[PDB]
Amino acid sequence: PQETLNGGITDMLTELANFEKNVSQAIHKYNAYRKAASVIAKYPHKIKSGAEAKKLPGVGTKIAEKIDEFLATGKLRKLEKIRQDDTSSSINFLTRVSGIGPSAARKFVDEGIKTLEDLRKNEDKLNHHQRIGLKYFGDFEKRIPREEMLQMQDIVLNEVKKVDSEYIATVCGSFRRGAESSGDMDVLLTHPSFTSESQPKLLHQVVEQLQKVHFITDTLSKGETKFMGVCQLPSKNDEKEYPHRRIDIRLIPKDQYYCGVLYFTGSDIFNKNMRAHALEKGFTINEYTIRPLGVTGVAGEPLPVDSEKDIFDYIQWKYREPKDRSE
DNA sequence: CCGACGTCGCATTAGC
DNA sequence: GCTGATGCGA
DNA sequence: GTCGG
Ligand code: NA
Ligand code: NA
Repeated sequence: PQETLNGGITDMLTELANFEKNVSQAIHKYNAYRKAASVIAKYPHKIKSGAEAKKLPGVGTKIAEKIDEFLATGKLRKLEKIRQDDTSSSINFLTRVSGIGPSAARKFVDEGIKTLEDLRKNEDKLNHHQRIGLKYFGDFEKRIPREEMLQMQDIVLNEVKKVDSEYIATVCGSFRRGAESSGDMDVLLTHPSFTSESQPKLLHQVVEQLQKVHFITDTLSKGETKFMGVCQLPSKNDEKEYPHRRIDIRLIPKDQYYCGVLYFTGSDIFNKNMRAHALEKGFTINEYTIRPLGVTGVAGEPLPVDSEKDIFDYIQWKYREPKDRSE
């Protein structure tokens, strides 16, 4: 299934989704439109009617209506109107700044702050996160080619090992699945000395090292288990600079690591099926552990996990490579 | 018909 | 000050 | 907004 097949419908729903999240502050309506957008995006025929589309899981009466209006007129009256609305369109746009959500965007627009120019005119009213989001607004919306991800991984793995050779790091996300580009870099970190029953600087030391070699350029948030920040590859001599990229690093206990690696490798749809599989085998998987039920439904103790495949073994499924984890 | 819809670490601010 | 709720991103 | 108990 291609773009031109139902792109006008999926773009319509995605737009509606964004206005729900950012303007109406209705997070569940936001997800509902997206779920409709997703299932339609995968549908292998040019939709002829709203009724045809309503058969799909996630498409109800209201979206079937909108599809019927779109097909007949090439537009949606409500979407046209809200696009044209200065207040709403500005609130929606401002949320594209990292750190500016629906609430902060509303306040800015309430007091006349509506554009990037206005934001740059009013730094004093931005928190640390939002200034960074403003500074790298364009960079953060770019894709990351796999070649650059590999170069970034080279640096991360190298420096992590230099701090302590007993560290274990894994770049997860769609990168580990072999996607040809990424939205960011998600790093999962662990150490033999850090377990569930179980220093307060295991993560700090790694962040500090990546900063010393000037890979990590900025910090959005930093605690004892989770770092969120900005990084950049070294300029390849006299050539143009690389865009700044978003990078997350999390420290996970050794006994929860591969459950963490499994979850943050994805995809969402794969994860959902593997948690459905799964319960029907009498197990419950979260991002941290896998646990047995339990005849009356009571969750028992977390089972020991020493690899990804270990989780598969518990639930009667053969191990599937991240390359094959789209669903 | 009416509640669920993912969950949580971190930054920031509320109320006291 | 401290205790907790909220916003945000993922 | 959609699903389902
Ligand atoms: Na449906
Ligand atoms: Na934002």
